Amino acid sequence: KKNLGRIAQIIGPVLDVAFPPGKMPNIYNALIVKGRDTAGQPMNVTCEVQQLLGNNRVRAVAMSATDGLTRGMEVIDTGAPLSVPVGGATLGRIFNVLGEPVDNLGPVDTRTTSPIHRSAPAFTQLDTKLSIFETGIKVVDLLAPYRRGGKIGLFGGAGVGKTVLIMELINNIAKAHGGVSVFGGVGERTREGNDLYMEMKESGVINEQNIAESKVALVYGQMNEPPGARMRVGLTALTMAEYFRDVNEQDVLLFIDNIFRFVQAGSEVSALLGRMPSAVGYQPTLSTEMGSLQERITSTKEGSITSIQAVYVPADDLTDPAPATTFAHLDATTVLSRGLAAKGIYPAVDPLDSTSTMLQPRIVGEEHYEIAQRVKETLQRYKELQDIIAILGLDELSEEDRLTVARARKIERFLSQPFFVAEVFTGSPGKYVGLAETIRGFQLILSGELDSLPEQAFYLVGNIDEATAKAMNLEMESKL
Amino acid sequence: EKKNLGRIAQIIGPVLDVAFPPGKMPNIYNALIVKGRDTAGQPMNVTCEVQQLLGNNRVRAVAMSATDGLTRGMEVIDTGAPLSVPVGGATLGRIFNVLGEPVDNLGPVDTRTTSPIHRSAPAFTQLDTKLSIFETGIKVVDLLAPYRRGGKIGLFGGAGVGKTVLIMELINNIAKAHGGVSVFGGVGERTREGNDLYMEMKESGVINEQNIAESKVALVYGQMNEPPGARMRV
Amino acid sequence: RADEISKIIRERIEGYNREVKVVNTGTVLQVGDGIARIHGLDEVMAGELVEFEEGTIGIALNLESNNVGVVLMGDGLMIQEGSSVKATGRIAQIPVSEAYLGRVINALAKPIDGRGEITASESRLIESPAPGIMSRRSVYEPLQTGLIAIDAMIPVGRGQRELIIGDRQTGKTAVATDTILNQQGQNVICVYVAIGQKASSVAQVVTNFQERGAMEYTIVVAETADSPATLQYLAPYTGAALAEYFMYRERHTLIIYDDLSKQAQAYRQMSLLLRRPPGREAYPGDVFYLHSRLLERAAKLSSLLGEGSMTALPIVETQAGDVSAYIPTNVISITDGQIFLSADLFNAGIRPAINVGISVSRVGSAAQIKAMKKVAGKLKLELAQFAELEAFAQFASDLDKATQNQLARGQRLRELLKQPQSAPLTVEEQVMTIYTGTNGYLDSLELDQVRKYLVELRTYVKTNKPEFQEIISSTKTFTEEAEALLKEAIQEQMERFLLQ
Amino acid sequence: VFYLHSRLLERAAKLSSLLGEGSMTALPIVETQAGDVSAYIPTNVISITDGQIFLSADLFNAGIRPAINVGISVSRVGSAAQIKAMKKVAGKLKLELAQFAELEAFAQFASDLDKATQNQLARGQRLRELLKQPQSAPLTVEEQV
Amino acid sequence: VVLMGDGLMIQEGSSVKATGRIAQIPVSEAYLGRVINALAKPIDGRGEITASESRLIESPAPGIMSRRSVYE
Amino acid sequence: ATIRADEISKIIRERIEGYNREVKVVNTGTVLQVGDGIARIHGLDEVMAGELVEFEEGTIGIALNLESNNVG
Amino acid sequence: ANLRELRDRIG
Amino acid sequence: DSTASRYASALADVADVTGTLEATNSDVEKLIRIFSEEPVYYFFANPVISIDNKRSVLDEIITTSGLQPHTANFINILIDSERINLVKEILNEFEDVFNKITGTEVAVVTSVVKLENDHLAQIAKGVQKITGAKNVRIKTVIDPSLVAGFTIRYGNEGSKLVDMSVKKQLEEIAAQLEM
Ligand SMILES: Nc1ncnc2c1ncn2[C@@H]1O[C@H](COP(=O)(O)OP(=O)(O)OP(=O)(O)O)[C@@H](O)[C@H]1O
Ligand SMILES: Nc1ncnc2c1ncn2[C@@H]1O[C@H](COP(=O)(O)OP(=O)(O)O)[C@@H](O)[C@H]1O
Ligand SMILES: Nc1ncnc2c1ncn2[C@@H]1O[C@H](COP(=O)(O)OP(=O)(O)O)[C@@H](O)[C@H]1O
Repeated sequence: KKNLGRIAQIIGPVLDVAFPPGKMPNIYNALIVKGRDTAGQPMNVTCEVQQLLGNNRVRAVAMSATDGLTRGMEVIDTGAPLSVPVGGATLGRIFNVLGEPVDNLGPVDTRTTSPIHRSAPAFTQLDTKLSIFETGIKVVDLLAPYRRGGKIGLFGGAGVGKTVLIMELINNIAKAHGGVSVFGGVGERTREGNDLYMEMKESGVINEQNIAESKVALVYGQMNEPPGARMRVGLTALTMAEYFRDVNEQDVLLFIDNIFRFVQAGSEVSALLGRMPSAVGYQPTLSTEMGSLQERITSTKEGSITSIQAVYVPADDLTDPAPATTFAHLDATTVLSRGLAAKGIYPAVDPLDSTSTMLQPRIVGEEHYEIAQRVKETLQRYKELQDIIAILGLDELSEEDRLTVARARKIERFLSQPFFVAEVFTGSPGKYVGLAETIRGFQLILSGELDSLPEQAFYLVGNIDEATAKAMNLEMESKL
Repeated sequence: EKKNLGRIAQIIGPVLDVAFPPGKMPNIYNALIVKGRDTAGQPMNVTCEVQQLLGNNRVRAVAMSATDGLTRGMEVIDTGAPLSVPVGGATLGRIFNVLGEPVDNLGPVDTRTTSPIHRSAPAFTQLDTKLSIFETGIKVVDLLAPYRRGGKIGLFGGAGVGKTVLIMELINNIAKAHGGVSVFGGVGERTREGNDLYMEMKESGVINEQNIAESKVALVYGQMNEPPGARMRV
Repeated sequence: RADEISKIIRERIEGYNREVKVVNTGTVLQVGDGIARIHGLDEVMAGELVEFEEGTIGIALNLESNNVGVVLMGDGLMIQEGSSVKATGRIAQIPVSEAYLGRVINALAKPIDGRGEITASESRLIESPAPGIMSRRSVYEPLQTGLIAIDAMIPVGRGQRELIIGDRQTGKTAVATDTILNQQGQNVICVYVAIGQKASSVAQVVTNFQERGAMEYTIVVAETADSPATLQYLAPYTGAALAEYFMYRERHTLIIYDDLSKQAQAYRQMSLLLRRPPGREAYPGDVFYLHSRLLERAAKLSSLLGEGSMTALPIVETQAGDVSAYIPTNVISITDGQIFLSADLFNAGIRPAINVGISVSRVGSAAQIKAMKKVAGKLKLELAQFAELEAFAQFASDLDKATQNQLARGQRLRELLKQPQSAPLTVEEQVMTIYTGTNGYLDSLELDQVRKYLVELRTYVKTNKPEFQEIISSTKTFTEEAEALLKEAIQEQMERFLLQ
Repeated sequence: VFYLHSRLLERAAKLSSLLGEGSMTALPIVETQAGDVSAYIPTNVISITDGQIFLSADLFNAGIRPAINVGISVSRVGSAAQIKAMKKVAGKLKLELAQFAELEAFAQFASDLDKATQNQLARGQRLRELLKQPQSAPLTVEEQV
Repeated sequence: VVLMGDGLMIQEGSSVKATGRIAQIPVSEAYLGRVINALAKPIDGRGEITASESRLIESPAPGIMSRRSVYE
Repeated sequence: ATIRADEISKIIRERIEGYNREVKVVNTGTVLQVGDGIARIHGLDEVMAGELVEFEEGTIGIALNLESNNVG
Repeated sequence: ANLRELRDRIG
Repeated sequence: DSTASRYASALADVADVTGTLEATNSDVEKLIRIFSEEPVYYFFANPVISIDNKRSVLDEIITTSGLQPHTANFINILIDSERINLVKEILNEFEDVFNKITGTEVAVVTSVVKLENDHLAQIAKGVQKITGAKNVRIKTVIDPSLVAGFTIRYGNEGSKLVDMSVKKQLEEIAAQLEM
């Protein structure tokens, strides 16, 4: 506008714009670079001011690519912190880090916009309502009961789950939910984004006949996007959910893909922003960068946001800084073990690692709490007996430890479950298991009355009647 | 030592960079007291130690005290010598910090005799080639793990075992059997543990509280509350 | 409501006398990522509050030759690059008084609960020096934590710094809350410093405090994870300043620094952004100074300063069981003792998951009452023997009768170390529990019955024989008459429990 | 380097029916240094690609050739990249093969065995013998079925 | 500037002209059976490869809308 | 790169005093920046690498780093 | 995670 | 310090040892407008340009502008050792070290309207007694951004400040804000 600047340097995604002496943008403003397209045609590139450099220069990380961008281009200081369309104009439409539609439909109503940056809700406007919503999965219904209105987390490397898990949770809850849902795909794949979009159109959620009858708004910045877009797509989707929580006062269901990508994009740009390297290579502001976005996700006593987040654990290093600083922000964490994926206990949820704050007797019921405690103790005792078995012989074991090993292998098989969204992998139909049937099945198993069924009768079954039917079928195959 | 007066140029934590007149600046390992000011409104001086000459009439020191409330342009005094602590019979039964300032609130120790802490080792011809056995009067140590005179001994006991009673018995024994004297140096001394040790030393007769300078030990305390410069040179 | 505004305007126009004073001022050169390099503050001192043109307030930390690197206690979005930074001349005080009890405050001693405003007349510097050698005593008064496995094995005294170090989700915050709830009878002012926590976690903790009634003697300092690094680095020092006020006014205090590792990471963040040379894990070389300058404030005063004290319970979270990590080693070197929590013990059922074989307390039995040392001796000896023979538990049948007896004794002494969350035991209840278990008046029951029998027994004694509580409370010693009352109650409760 | 490899790999796509349904299939290759998935570039590319096929030097030496370390090698597309015949016959095979691998691991330190467990072991070993292939000697889809 | 052929004869002070051209390659048919060297230049010694289309070496990836689920 | 060791003001004063002349400081070097086992000496124009240099205190040195304007 | 699995193997 | 600081101090030293402080001040004030007007500054920068072509024009500028023979030597040395790209900073820095050597302070009077110079001499005398300036070079600017009166900025750059134009409404709004 009045604050017209000039590109001074271009170094990858970071570019610093030379502005007039007095007039300057603020930190986190949107700058618009009047670039040129691949052909002969003017193009636009949006940037975001990161820091003021002192000589009327400001560093800005670019949302788009900078290949094809010359020094000395005019730059328009919009004087705003990169607003985003919000409201019913977003439901059913795939969006972008800049709030522009990418689903090749009409434009979006810019009549109600919201800035991409914001402060967290105050301390007085927070909920203390300790609830539990049923997901249908045995291993998280009995071990880490997810909190309604809380922050849930999914940890694990590449190839263990968290994506099949988050799609199963979408399948199970996104239509059973009353309010709207919001998906933010941060730095994940595009093939998975297209697959999720087709499946949401199929499941009657997108409602392609008329879009405004839908209940989801997809925001997407994938691996191919520059580090400045993978770093702000999360705030875009979070703003779209803030509007549905605050202005519309409905329960929002906010699903996030890898929030590890939101942090590693910052770590990617941080060296070019001049910042000195922190521990093993992250930006010095890892904890605060995580904290701003996380504390913005909050049930604010007038509406609730249930947030389910996939957290990529790099190299299965659960003590890596990025997941380490996420653990403190989530309510019910859910660790996924590559050791269970290596044998097919999908969902490969680590039973002793996945903790939760709802698994308290006063919240969860004494029967549920005690059966969860007994399952966890049996699995821990089996894990501690592992090396006295693995070398010294399973036969010489005592009478109580043989029963422990048998029941723990049966429990390990029974924690697995076929998903509706994973029948392409398991080759079997999926099953929804309520909470009471889970409690009853595990109570049967560690009661001692299911000691006669084979171990493989408990593999990939929905409930305990399916376990007994599969046992009967196995006995029939073994006899004739 | 003289009108060698400097001015602070940098204050970045406990490391300061002082500017001096062009021809005159301290040597490395040389104390300089900073005639600082307290926010309460009284003069409060801070001792630092030259670590490196930075070039254009500029040295770099590390403060033996805290650096809160220090400004640039504060007057720095060169002392021409390394940190010189009081030494002798006046340092007996008394608790000192790294600067030799008594912190036991018994009063002032008379700095009649001050030796510099930064000094070369005894000469090769001044050494002693005799391998003598130190006599502690404790049967187990004298028998199975004898000590040296002029040699070093590593203590490898945890908590709760008779360690402090052991060092007190060693002090008492070297003072009574031989004409010996003891010097305890607490590097990173916990303050409450230092107070406990002082009280037990007074109680055990090691520090004669009725008549100081008949004590057998002089305590030097560089605590954890102190900057890493003091904790290093105590 | 009509003339009060006018009279307030009149008093506030007659208050000031239009005084003039020279201020130290400078201009912003560059601002970004919570730091500002400002040009001109020549008389500024290290650690002084500067106030920006837009209302943000920062601290002059590193005073270089060309500029003053300043960390912002806020967001530097509106700072202008040329705006005037005026130094305030002051070093980071907080207003302190007794009106903080029951309040929730941020690192600026300002309420975040919206219950009004603290009326505070005194003031105290956030970074205040620790008590010296001569203004201290030997820790002798016990600090009851309500956890029997703590008070018997790892006793904490008033004036002692005990480290709550463990892995994630092992029960560190739980131990801290049980101690704050157990301070109910005692006149111990409690301080809980929540550093980099989630706001709903602090909400749950403070509502739990208000529920159980531990909010009348507690103050909550909260700096959530959206705060600037400066506020999460300053918060434990304001907690320590408040507790120091109450300590020097002859009162006994307790302070819990929940996740001091978060304070270390915040300080590392601002140190890295001020371009300082890093160390191991990019921590500045004065992070030990950061932690030690804070922990040495926890003292037991000297009986001429008032016999007050401040017990510090810092919390340090290890990663992957690396106790040799940098910040854990620092705090282990600084603190008096350490209290280790194990995820294997937490999963195996034993809660609180205290690993007593590796937990130390350098204060020792001086942090116990005389009635507790007697029973704690036998508890220590028998638990040690059980730890020896634990590898022989799978071969128990083909062993000596004495060894089988010691194995069963240890395996049912482990059952009385278990304890539910937010249920701290009084010192007489845990003395009676240790006595029964260590003498073997529960060597007949089944392990699935020891805990229930002990609950019924403690209720039975507390209701039927208050003379035992009175003997242990007034005389603070395990009198033979208390032994007689306890044996009578054990016999009668064994009969009533075998009546089923 | 994540962005380096990601903007290169995301070009391999399956185009829509409006674009002609053209496709590019990518087969990246990453070498590991003594089997270090923890290494930076291995775990960088693993999270970018859809599936991964892990080859082991131990299986190679033991004669399992091709030396696919199934169990840690996955396919993110799954049975949708198979004909209906291969979906029918080899739909539940990876999970049962992993379960057999765990079972055969646990039966090494078992003295007495069931008959059903011995039969499951025998089936797993027959399948593991079937899994072998000479290099540049392929099977068609009907031979695979 | 990163040299694509590590020029030993680039002299300190010689001129550098700008092509105005983002990096591209001549891509067409008749590359089938050819061995090239990342500049789409023949290194198999059989001739030169005819090309007119000239795609870019840094083309963008297909979005969510222009993609189909992998089913063959 | 923006700063140097002989950047100190007295050397530049001497240089501005006379620009073009005949004789430089040939065997005479004035020490500056006494650091950590190193000393960046301005002068010693004809010095060799590996040269023994003698200080005023009496310390011996070896000319290791023969930079453009200072020898270290 | 290599150091932790080493620690666990030692245990 | 800095490169500009160390070079400007060297120029002030060589110009003070042989007293040309008025002559060297006039010469640096001429050089500041010479090296402004950015084509010639780019020309003495732009390291592709031959050093001989730089030095020819530099000697010709010495002739045409009548510079001192030691300031001409200073810019010859700035051409010799390639610190000529900082010459703008060095010339802007020379004034402060010149004021330090001549014991002069310089302090801005941002006012609203002009003054009858008697109270201005009063302010100059006050700011020279409180700072020890044997001859303060008091200055002023006519600025309508102020509200009522005047204020002084002395010290190093503007490091100290007493203000009575807007300070009174600032403290009034701060007092009624009571926060
Ligand atoms: N003594 C106990 N008995 C039963 N459950 C307990 C006990 N102590 C802790 N827990 C349970 O452990 C879970 C985690 O405890 P807590 O949050 O206190 O540990 P933490 O280490 O502070 O967690 P974080 O690692 O997130 O800081 C809680 O759900 C709590 O209910
Ligand atoms: N020679 C001894 N005879 C009797 N008791 C001893 C002897 N040595 C130590 N003790 C007892 O053992 C305890 C050891 O504590 P101490 O050695 O002071 O701990 P620390 O090793 O932490 O200094 C002391 O309380 C002391 O009473
Ligand atoms: N519930 C499940 N049932 C069967 N297979 C699964 C399940 N979850 C994950 N998988 C396997 O994991 C692979 C992909 O894992 P994914 O969910 O993409 O993990 P991530 O996103 O963490 O890399 C799939 O090809 C599938 O074989």
